[PDB]
Amino acid sequence: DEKICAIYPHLKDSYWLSVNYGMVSEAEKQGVNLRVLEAGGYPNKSRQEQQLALCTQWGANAIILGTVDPHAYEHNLKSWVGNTPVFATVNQLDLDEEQSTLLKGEVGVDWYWMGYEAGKYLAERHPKGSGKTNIALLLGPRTKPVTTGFYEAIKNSDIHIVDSFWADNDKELQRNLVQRVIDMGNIDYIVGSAVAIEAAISELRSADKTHDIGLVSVYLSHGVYRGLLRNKVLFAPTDKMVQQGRLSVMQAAHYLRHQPYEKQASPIIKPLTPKTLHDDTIEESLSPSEYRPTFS
Amino acid sequence: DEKICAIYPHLKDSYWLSVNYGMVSEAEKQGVNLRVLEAGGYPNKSRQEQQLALCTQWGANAIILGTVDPHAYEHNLKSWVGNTPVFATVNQLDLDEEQSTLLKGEVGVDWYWMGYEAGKYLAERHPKGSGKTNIALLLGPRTKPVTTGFYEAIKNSDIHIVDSFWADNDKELQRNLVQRVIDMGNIDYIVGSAVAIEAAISELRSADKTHDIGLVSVYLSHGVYRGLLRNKVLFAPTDKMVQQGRLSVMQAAHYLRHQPYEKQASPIIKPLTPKTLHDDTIEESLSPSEYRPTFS
Amino acid sequence: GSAMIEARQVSELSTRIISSVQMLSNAQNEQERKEAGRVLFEQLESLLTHIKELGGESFDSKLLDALESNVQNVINNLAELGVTVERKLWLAKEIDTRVEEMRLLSEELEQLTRTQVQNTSTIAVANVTHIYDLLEANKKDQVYQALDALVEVDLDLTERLHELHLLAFKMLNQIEEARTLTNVDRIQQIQTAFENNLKIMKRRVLAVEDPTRSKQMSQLLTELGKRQVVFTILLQQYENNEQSQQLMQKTLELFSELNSTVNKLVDDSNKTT
Amino acid sequence: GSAMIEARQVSELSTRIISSVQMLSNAQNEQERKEAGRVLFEQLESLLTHIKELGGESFDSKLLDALESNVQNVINNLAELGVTVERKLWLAKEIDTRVEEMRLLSEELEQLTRTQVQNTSTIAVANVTHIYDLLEANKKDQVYQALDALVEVDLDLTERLHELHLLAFKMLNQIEEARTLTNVDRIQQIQTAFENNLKIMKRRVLAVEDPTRSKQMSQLLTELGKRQVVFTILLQQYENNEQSQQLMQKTLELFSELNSTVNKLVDDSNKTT
Repeated sequence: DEKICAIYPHLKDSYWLSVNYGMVSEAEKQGVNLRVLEAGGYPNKSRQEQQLALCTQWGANAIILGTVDPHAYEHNLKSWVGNTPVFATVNQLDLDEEQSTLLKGEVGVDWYWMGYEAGKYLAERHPKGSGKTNIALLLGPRTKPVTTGFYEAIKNSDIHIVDSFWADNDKELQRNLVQRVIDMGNIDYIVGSAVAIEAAISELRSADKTHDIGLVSVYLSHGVYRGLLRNKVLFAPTDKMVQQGRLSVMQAAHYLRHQPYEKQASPIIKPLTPKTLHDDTIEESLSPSEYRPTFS
Repeated sequence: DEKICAIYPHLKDSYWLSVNYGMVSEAEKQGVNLRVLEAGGYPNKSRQEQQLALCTQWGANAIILGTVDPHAYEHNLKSWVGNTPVFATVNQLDLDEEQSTLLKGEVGVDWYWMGYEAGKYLAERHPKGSGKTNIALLLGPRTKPVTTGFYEAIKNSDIHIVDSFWADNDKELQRNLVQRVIDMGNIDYIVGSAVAIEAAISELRSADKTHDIGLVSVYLSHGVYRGLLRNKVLFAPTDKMVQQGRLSVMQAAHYLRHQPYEKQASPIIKPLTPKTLHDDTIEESLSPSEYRPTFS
Repeated sequence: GSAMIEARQVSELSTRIISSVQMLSNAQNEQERKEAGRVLFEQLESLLTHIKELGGESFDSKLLDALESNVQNVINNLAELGVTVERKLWLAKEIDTRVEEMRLLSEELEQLTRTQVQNTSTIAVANVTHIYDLLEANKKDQVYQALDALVEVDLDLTERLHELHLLAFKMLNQIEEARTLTNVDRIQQIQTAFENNLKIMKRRVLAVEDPTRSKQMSQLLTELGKRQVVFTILLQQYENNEQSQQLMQKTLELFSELNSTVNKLVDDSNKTT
Repeated sequence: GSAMIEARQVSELSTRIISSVQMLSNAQNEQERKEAGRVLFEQLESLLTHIKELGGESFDSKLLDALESNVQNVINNLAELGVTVERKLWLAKEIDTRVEEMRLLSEELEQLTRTQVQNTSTIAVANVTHIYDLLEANKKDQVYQALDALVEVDLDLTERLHELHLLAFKMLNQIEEARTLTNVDRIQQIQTAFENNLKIMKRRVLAVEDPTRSKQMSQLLTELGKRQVVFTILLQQYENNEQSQQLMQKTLELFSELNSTVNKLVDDSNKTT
């Protein structure tokens, strides 16, 4: 049983809980020995380094890495993992050619299309000449693929962005902005991060503005899914987290077992609306209703 | 509208949430001006003292007061409330003849019978020489009516108390004990506080020891009730929390409107088993499935 | 001539003074202060009569004014240090009093938010108990409708209150640590930390839809907002202990300067006998 | 005779020394030490040679001994005081290093408990989403079996972890306040509070069923349990500063003792001229 070590940026998200189910599930079908570690969160640059080194000391045959930053390990990696085969997951892991020696596989989705899809839904619901419609952006921390992609789909379409607030992807911080958006009341939709949209669902109910403001999520999560399913959310795209999870394991498994495999895997984004929640599509996105984070 | 100022020991309990519902509800039917205050918990002897004075400053025509300790106010009372008509609720408020001038009424059940009712339940189901049966007592803090009463109904009955742990009525503290009990696996039943039983429900499920240990609560609460309702709790006695609440508001209301009323009201304890949960009986006990603490 | 005999008195009493002042700095109770402060007075009077004697052992105008000055400085110095010591005890008293006041408020705030956390809990269990009645009365539509309120309201409020409570708990610990603060760096740190916490919370409570409670907390928070000067006086406390130390060091340098002069004075007391 | 020229050098240098030892205690960085003390070294050397000259100005056996002894004690005292200062600088450096070590450990434990509160919550939503399916497929018996699990597990666990996290958060603040701690009583308090808080937390995690996690929190806890000695050395800190002060108050009694003897030595050096 080959030893595969997976290192995430964290594991508090609905997103990574799902990426986890993907790996733990695939790892078991592929018959490998998965062991997963999660940095404290995106700011724990050093903790991830120790973990990268820790995977090596465990004697991992391959490392599945979800960088806590793109340019970290860009000139190291071999300094932490030595020369263990590494496969990128979810996040962009760029590293010079001297380092790339280790890159055997990549899995992930260009977050430009995630934002583009979200915008496209709005662009079509409100075409040019149908009626100026006011939007509010709540995309997160701080450019940024999602944003530029949204902007391109919104290009030419009667949809006007009244304002765009930013803040860390913390439930409470996001709730704060949703509350702010609600008070300036000349908004028809709130396009935002899963977490923000989730807040908005509750905040729109306690303020009786359900029916007033529509919600469009820039990505999926249980909660946002639960919102679509119950008609509290209008639209949200999926980059099939569970699948991104399976692929990384499959890549590593095959590379070691000397088998064929997409060197650069990338699931096909899919749009979701309350009336189009195809099982197969969400089964490839969110973790099952009973799954608890598993690390081996 | 007569101004009645109600003062609780706290309002974090399933119990007092109900007492509250009773007052707020009654106070409204009765047509009075209720105003409730809660100390931070039993150890806040001084906070309640200031609240007693704050009721006075507000100009309460009467004060419903649930003591944070029996003997406090015993030589004071007039020193805080001047000489406002005070009515005791739930808890026992003893005070010297010079102070009892204000004592216009009392509401409350002798917890002796609560413990006894739980004892009668087990004794009748396990008569002497019908087979030794082991019990574990998680009654709470620190004698005490509840204890002495349970002991008298158990007196001569083939029910043996293997051990008897005591701790504050905190969920986490009690769970520790419930856990300690599931370890020395000889116990057939756990008789305890509502919180202890509530803990046991969960703690037995995760140990798969449901069916092994039976649960008997000493008093009622949402949770314990939901436990009886779903056959997870075997028995529980009710001192009709909600009704006690109504009774005090009723007393205070009448005393002022110069009307008749029992100066010493005490609802009738009712035993509860999963098959005998009478609607009217639990209506007079627990707050409705939506009621949120109301202070006016 | 008889100069040495008196200077021996000075160089000696000086050392005893320096010992009584250090003993006055380490004072802290109005006893040690008045006590070690009393003995200091006497040792100083003695030093003055003897210093006055040397005044008659020489007539060099220059040397005579130097001595006058040195003695005034030692006196003014001790004086200023005596003021620092009583200021010290006052601040201690003021900080302890003003801090406990806040502890009591911060503690009520914490309990109040915990109470809410628990209410929310029991309410949730109640709300689910009710779904059973609906579910088994086949009111299928009201079931997933209550389930929506369960997620959108109960679970949501549970985390919302968990956070609000954490925040209040933090603020309480800041105050507990505050009363014994003596490090200028951490004081400023806690000071600005407490201020942001107060700001960020004053907003969160207003959000929480609960009339009574949302009002109590706000009053509690504005109360804690005012009492905030404690940090400023915590800093004055620091600034003061710094003085008492620099003064104490000034004392030694002044008593040295004094002796050097009472010596230049034992000479010019041997010229023209 | 000429003994005055020498004893005026001793009495005068004694003062300047007392001022140099104060300067040495208030040192703190390794520079101020190898300086305020290096100047002390010199001021001492001079005291010794002038004490050497004064040494041959008499032959009284008794007095020539007191002098010898007095001087040694002054040297042994300054010498010991200097050790207190090197030690004080080292203790500070040490405490910082060991504390920052626990900050990192405690911080991970906090972030870990938070990760679980976070997971438990999203899982609760997942669990409720699933009920919607059963509910609308009329699987009645399973619908309210999931409701049971919702209360008996998800709701119970949610509160259970809030507590665990709250506890780990407390521990982290004890450590943040730990470094700058200087009040002996507060250090005592936090010390037993931390140990206590750690003992209870060690059980709560061992209970929480979640293999991977529980194991990690236990390793983090035993590791923190070990680093606990930081409190003992936090006392050595306070203690060592009580010493540097007593030594200081001693320097004065010795320099007094010395001059009292160097005076009896100037006299009876004027007898039989």
